[PDB]
Amino acid sequence: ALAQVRLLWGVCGSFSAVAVPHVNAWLRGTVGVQEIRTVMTAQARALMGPRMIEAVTGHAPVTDWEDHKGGGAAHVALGAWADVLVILPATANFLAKAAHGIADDVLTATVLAAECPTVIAPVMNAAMWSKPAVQRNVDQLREDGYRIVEPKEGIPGSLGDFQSAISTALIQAAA
Amino acid sequence: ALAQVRLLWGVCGSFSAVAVPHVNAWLRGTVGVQEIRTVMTAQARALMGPRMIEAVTGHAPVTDWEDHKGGGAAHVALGAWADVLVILPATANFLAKAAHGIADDVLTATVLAAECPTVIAPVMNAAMWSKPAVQRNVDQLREDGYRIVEPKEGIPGSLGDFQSAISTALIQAAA
Amino acid sequence: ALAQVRLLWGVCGSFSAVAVPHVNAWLRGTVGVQEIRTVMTAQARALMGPRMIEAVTGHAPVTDWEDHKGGGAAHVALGAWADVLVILPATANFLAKAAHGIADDVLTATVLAAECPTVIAPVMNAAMWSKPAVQRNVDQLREDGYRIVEPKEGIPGSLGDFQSAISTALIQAAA
Amino acid sequence: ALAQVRLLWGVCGSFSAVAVPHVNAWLRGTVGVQEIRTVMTAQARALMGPRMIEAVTGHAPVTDWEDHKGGGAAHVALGAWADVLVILPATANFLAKAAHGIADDVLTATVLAAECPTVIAPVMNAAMWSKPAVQRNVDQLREDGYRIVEPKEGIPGSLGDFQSAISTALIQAAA
Amino acid sequence: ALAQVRLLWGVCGSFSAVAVPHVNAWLRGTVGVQEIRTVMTAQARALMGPRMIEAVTGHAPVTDWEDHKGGGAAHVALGAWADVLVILPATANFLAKAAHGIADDVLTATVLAAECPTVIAPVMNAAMWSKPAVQRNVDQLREDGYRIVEPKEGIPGSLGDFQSAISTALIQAAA
Amino acid sequence: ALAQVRLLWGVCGSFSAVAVPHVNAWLRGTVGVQEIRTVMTAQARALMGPRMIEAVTGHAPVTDWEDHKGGGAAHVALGAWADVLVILPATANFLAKAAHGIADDVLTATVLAAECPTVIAPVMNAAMWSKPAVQRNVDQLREDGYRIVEPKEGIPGSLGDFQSAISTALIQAAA
Amino acid sequence: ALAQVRLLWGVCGSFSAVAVPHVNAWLRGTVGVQEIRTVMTAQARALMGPRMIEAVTGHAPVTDWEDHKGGGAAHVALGAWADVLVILPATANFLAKAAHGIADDVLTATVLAAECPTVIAPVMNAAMWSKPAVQRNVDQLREDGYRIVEPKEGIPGSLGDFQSAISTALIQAAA
Amino acid sequence: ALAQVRLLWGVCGSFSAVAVPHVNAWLRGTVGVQEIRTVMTAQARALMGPRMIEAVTGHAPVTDWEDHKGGGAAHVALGAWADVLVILPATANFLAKAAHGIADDVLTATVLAAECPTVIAPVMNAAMWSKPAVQRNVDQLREDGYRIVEPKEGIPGSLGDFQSAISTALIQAAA
Amino acid sequence: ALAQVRLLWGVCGSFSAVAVPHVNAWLRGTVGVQEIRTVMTAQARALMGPRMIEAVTGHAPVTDWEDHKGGGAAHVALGAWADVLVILPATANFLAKAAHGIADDVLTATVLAAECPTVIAPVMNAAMWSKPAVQRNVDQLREDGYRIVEPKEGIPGSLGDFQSAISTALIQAAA
Ligand SMILES: Cc1cc2nc3c(=O)[nH]c(=O)nc-3n(C[C@H](O)[C@H](O)[C@H](O)COP(=O)(O)O)c2cc1C
Ligand SMILES: Cc1cc2nc3c(=O)[nH]c(=O)nc-3n(C[C@H](O)[C@H](O)[C@H](O)COP(=O)(O)O)c2cc1C
Ligand SMILES: Cc1cc2nc3c(=O)[nH]c(=O)nc-3n(C[C@H](O)[C@H](O)[C@H](O)COP(=O)(O)O)c2cc1C
Ligand SMILES: Cc1cc2nc3c(=O)[nH]c(=O)nc-3n(C[C@H](O)[C@H](O)[C@H](O)COP(=O)(O)O)c2cc1C
Ligand SMILES: Cc1cc2nc3c(=O)[nH]c(=O)nc-3n(C[C@H](O)[C@H](O)[C@H](O)COP(=O)(O)O)c2cc1C
Ligand SMILES: Cc1cc2nc3c(=O)[nH]c(=O)nc-3n(C[C@H](O)[C@H](O)[C@H](O)COP(=O)(O)O)c2cc1C
Ligand SMILES: Cc1cc2nc3c(=O)[nH]c(=O)nc-3n(C[C@H](O)[C@H](O)[C@H](O)COP(=O)(O)O)c2cc1C
Ligand SMILES: Cc1cc2nc3c(=O)[nH]c(=O)nc-3n(C[C@H](O)[C@H](O)[C@H](O)COP(=O)(O)O)c2cc1C
Ligand SMILES: Cc1cc2nc3c(=O)[nH]c(=O)nc-3n(C[C@H](O)[C@H](O)[C@H](O)COP(=O)(O)O)c2cc1C
Repeated sequence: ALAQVRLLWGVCGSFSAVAVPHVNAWLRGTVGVQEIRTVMTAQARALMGPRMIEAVTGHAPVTDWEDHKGGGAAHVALGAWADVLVILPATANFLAKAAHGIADDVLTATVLAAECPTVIAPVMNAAMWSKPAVQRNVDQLREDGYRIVEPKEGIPGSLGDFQSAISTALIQAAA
Repeated sequence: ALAQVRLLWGVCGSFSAVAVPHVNAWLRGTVGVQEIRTVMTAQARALMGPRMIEAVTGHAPVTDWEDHKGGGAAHVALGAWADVLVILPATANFLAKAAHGIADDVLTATVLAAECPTVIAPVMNAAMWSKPAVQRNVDQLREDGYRIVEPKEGIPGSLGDFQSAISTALIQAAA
Repeated sequence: ALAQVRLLWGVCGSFSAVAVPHVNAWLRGTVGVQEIRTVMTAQARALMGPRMIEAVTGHAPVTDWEDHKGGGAAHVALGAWADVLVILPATANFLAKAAHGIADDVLTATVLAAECPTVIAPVMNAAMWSKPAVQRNVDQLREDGYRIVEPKEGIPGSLGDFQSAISTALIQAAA
Repeated sequence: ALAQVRLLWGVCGSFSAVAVPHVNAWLRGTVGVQEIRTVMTAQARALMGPRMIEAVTGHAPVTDWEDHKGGGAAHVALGAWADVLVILPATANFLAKAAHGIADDVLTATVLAAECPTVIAPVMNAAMWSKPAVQRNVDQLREDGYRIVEPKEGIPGSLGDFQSAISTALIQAAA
Repeated sequence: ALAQVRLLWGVCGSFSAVAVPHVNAWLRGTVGVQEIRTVMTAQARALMGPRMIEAVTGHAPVTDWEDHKGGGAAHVALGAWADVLVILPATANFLAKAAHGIADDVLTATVLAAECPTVIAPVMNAAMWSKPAVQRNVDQLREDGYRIVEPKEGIPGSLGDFQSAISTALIQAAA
Repeated sequence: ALAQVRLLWGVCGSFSAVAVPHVNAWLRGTVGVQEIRTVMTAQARALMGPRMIEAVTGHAPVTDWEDHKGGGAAHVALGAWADVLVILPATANFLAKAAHGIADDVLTATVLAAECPTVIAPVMNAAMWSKPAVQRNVDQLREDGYRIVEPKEGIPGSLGDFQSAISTALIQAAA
Repeated sequence: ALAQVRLLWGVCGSFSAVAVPHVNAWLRGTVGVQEIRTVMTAQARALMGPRMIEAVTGHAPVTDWEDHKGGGAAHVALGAWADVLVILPATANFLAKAAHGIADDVLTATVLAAECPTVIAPVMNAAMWSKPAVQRNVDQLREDGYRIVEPKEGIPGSLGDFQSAISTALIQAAA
Repeated sequence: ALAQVRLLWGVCGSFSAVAVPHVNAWLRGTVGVQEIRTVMTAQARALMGPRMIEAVTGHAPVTDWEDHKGGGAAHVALGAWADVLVILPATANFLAKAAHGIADDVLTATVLAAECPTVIAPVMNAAMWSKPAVQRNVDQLREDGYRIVEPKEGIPGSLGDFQSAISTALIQAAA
Repeated sequence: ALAQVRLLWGVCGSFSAVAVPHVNAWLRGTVGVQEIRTVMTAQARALMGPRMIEAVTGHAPVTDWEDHKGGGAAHVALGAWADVLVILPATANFLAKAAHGIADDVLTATVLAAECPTVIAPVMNAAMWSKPAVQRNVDQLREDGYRIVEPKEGIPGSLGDFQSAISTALIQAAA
């Protein structure tokens, strides 16, 4: 039943954005998700280049407001469309904006507009992860109902074990 | 005495920015305000275009620091000039920045520098308004002394009943 | 049957272009028109900004020839699509071009290509409206079959009583 | 009493635009006009360069709408300000636009907004002056109340005897 | 004697502009014209591209005033040079400008300066050709001495029978 | 039955690119082909301009990878879409790239990805056509299964008799 | 041992950024620091100009991510390099971002990556310093272990007594 | 001794360029190579973005000639430095250029300048791999001494079994 | 008779382009050639700068197609004008393009259009000269009738003994 679940996938400016192809193959070839739309922060776009993400996912990523066509607006259209929202990788920056309701780009505004199970997979090095401000944001996001997948230590952070959390959200959404 | 009250009017990137000419007619033709200066966020400017706002309000809206002339700085000059400060429409983004003392553009820096009665009229859809982070920001601004005019649901949010709140601030300033 | 009438709406560089969202809500929420496509002159676009018009009307306004996609050309495609053509607001400039068959932008070329009931609602101040050249253009357009909605003088012109003229055209087209 | 007459001076893209400094000295040093504001067409600006006109006349010529600051608009502000309007040199192009109420730049829109004695001094070669279309425009402008100063043939047209026509208009305005 | 006739050829932004090479081959290889200079409107240049026209006709087409080198000006130089003037294809826009003596680009200014037999071959669809304003312009041009070659209906207009009209003008010029 | 054949049409930077509208009129108005998509080399686009080709073929020509939308990449998507591939006119440059499996722009990459009847119609002058390297490429392309329409000598080459070759390919595809 | 302490120096967009050369002279000529690297916010760079700071500090200030060379990333590299981190002057804006773990430019990302004694010297006028949001941010940073040097009000704030706090930080780092 | 082998790594504009981070981790963390420098084609750079490649490999990739500093030139310096040269992924385009000695960018010029064991790993879809010209290029490169790792068919080609070929080349170079 | 031989001289992006002034003086002051026109590749222009070649040879080099004026095209005009064609210095890249009939810039297209004795003087280092692909291109060009002047090893290649080969070509052309 996962084939009709609409997965919205946000990508932030982290080293781990290089994992996007591998994660996309897992989502499509192992989990069986069919409808995936991506939103890139401006920093993610500058590091990875948005054109290859488009070719490998089948949709141009949304980065600028101008990418939404017609009535309404990118964050409302994407927020209403999403059955599951995954932010992977998330930056420490994203955690702060999401925890405090900041909405100064397409991704963080879409967070305010989405009403669906949401998984956030932050990545950063150990010094950043240990800062009290970062941990306050992690705690705040959990109290607001977001599923946080803590990073691992791949020596330089790396993605945590997100597969189970994402599958849980997809199954909850399918139900 | 309402003709000498100096009204600073901030405009954020909301659907409801199209209401600015209408609100301006109400401010001038019904309330009797004469001296009105506007500050637009970059997003408001990108959606609405500043040249028509200039034509109907009599002053070019300030968006970049470059729009302030001479000594000081835009936020200090506008902040000291204001007898009443109105943010209409305010974005969810604005609420987050004002609640936490962020000052990363002219408008939010002017908020820190202004010392006058302030009315904030946020606009956003129902999904965004219901987010815990947004409501924390609303509550925090009320605790800090800001007057919040809650949005309506105009089917896609719409401006609340701001006329009474703004009139009260203009009259309190006249005294 | 008014929901199937295809309304083409031209917008010129007048002060009254700020009224476009209000007129759009009236057309949709009261008259019941569903398919509305807009053409903005370069001057209208420079004053009002097309991105907010796009967001509230559901279609990007056409200004440059490049905005039409595929075969043909913007004026032929838009002219053939239209069941009713409304120019609101119209400039004095527009009256001169339409009256003499000038076609030096998309809007005035579409006028030549459209074969449907057309309502023109010019706006300008009293000095401009009284010019002999302007009145010759008004007279000539009426002789050519165009419905002219004369402006009011709301102190600086304002839109006349167009609702009856537009309703008539939508109803005549529905038949 | 001619020193308080406000002279609005339009300049078109003619060979005879080189006479603007000489005419400016005559207007100020011989006729005694004190308040002179210039409007240049885009073509006039491209041939003559706008910065020197500013340095020798004391005011930046208006060419783009952006040159008007504050409320309203260039054509209304200049049109209401003018006590006498002089177009010198005028192009054949200008005659056509003025004769038909075309208002597609600041100059020709200001013509529609001005309500004062107006002198037009066209310049062009003999082949152009003799065209039936040009003479229809000359006749139409005279019937509309404009004073036309016909060119001479200085071998390639040259300015006619405009001094008497301008002086008459300034005197009519003073009364 | 047709080899010494100087043919000035204006090209407007019509679907039929693709015929310029074919007409050029006919003029050179069948009629025997040797000296052919082209003027393109800005819209014609935007559609057809002047570099290919230059390569097949032997002269760079003139579009901007800057394309004329040395003393004088493009419209005077080209107008005095022409023994025959052909506008092919002509737009509805051109008919309006030529009929009313508008001279707001090189081509329409050259029309005012040329004193030679002139052939105009307009192209437009049936709806545009049927407009009263267009037919007024056609009638006015015929009264002023211009030869109009009415279009065909090639299904989207197509060029009329210009071969006879142009040959006649070229032979008339040779005499 | 030829109306559903998907024709992919490459255009190279040759003098004979001016023939594209004529060939298109024959393909659409006589043969009945309905879906025609073009790929222009950078040189073809710079000489001919893509805007008119778009207007008469119904699709914007593709030159840059970004001109193609969505997943798969331009050469794979266009190569798979094509039922017939026609290169007309082809440059000597193209023959060389096609003969050697060079794929350094969209067109030559699309050649590698296309699996359909293909007609190549080179045009060049006699000196270029006689070069040994050029004739090696022609021979090599014939051995690889491509249908070559050799140019004629039309004073400077001209297109050969391509209609029969193209008709044959369109019929093979429908079969 | 103070000559080997690696001092990372962040500069925000405050009036007091003009004091950077004087503070640099004290750090080098009186305290004895040798290796000083600066990070400027975009607003600081726009105010002070990074070329003179480079000339007097010996290193180009880092503002954009592109300034870091090789592996890793500016914030990790600068954050790991720093033995002491000084923000002087800090804006109210900086206080908000640092207090909430926002990392939306190089400077604030480096704060999260740094693991060293940090001194923050905010500057702002009296109205801004008295805002509740600003004072919450000051308190939060103190609880997080940051040393805050409160501003003075030299009539428009001015730097507080940072010499004691910075010398303390530099000396502890040498130990 | 594999840690001192200098590996030069060329990257072409293929879908499989997203595997560059994964392949880099294997080269560093499993094979133990320490000095790896990359050269990207313009198309590879446009797809993947060189900034993330720089951050994860420790060296900015070379794409433009300007990236070489000092005497000589990029292709000579990189070609002499290389102990093993790996092109992964290689495009069909690369195969053609390398097979025919074309050197029209940094990568293909470096191939001519390198004198070391070279492994080429082409990727392309099944239609492209089966083209006769492509297979001629594969055969020619093998005859010239290049190691070709044929692609796989991962349904859109995928990298072949390069691990064995690269390990062999690195080990032979260490010996 | 060598003073009337028209020498066309192509310059590629090699280190040895610094020899162009020396070769030009030898050609003019010692051999006596009077009519010399140069063609530079984009790479030659980017390395050497085109302005000084113009100053020292008396002609601006042709690099872009836009440099040819009037009918035809740069490669046809230059190819027909040439009595002798010299490529000095030639790159390895040039050898490949000439050997395979590639014509993707003005120079390599002029090679296809030229019908005259041609001397090619390649320069490259020893590693590049020894590549099988390069020697295949040398061999193919000799079989096609081109005179190849092999480089020397100036320790980094240097021009071979071209004087005899060029003199032979110029003298044969005079006959
Ligand atoms: C190459 C590179 C890798 C980065 N990786 C991370 C990361 O893994 N986690 C993180 O919090 N920030 C990382 N950053 C810093 C962020 O990109 C920076 O905070 C940025 O402002 C975040 O923008 P965004 O959250 O809007 O995408 C990295 C920066 C660079 C240049
Ligand atoms: C057409 C359009 C309409 C929008 N309307 C709203 C809105 O009504 N309320 C809101 O919170 N955000 C709205 N947004 C999203 C904001 O523009 C976005 O959060 C932006 O970052 C806010 O910028 P600002 O607060 O600096 O003006 C809209 C966006 C677009 C493109
Ligand atoms: C702020 C502003 C408001 C204007 N309002 C009007 C108007 O109401 N009526 C009018 O005829 N011209 C008005 N103009 C002048 C026109 O914009 C000008 O004539 C322009 O050339 C018309 O362009 P268009 O008809 O192609 O839109 C206004 C100009 C400005 C700058
Ligand atoms: C150097 C030069 C001199 C010109 N002189 C005249 C002139 O004297 N009279 C005229 O009608 N046009 C003249 N023209 C042509 C006009 O500039 C042209 O018609 C233009 O479109 C008029 O623009 P404007 O009326 O908006 O200023 C001249 C053009 C050039 C390049
Ligand atoms: C592809 C295309 C074809 C057009 N064909 C015609 C035409 O055949 N006749 C016409 O009157 N207008 C046609 N138009 C509209 C004109 O180009 C438009 O009126 C333009 O402003 C005329 O410019 P010009 O008269 O200065 O060339 C066409 C537009 C496009 C985009
Ligand atoms: C006006 C013009 C016409 C040309 N005609 C031809 C031609 O007919 N045949 C040819 O092989 N090259 C011709 N060329 C040269 C090509 O444009 C040149 O070789 C170019 O590099 C080919 O680019 P493309 O194959 O990617 O389209 C012409 C060049 C110009 C400027
Ligand atoms: C000339 C000038 C001086 C300023 N001085 C201060 C200041 O002293 N303190 C402050 O909090 N903001 C000051 N501001 C406002 C900040 O520049 C503004 O908040 C900005 O967005 C901060 O950017 P940053 O924190 O990234 O450096 C000043 C602005 C200007 C134009
Ligand atoms: C998204 C995308 C993926 C591509 N993947 C391949 C590929 O895997 N193999 C291939 O031969 N060409 C592929 N191409 C086409 C090449 O990019 C094209 O041939 C290009 O000119 C090669 O450039 P290069 O060899 O200089 O890197 C792809 C193109 C795009 C836009
Ligand atoms: C400074 C410099 C010197 C070069 N010298 C040579 C050379 O002597 N021989 C060669 O084959 N390539 C040389 N190259 C590489 C060529 O410039 C490269 O192959 C280029 O793509 C050739 O372009 P062209 O043949 O169109 O001129 C050099 C490159 C640079 C940056």
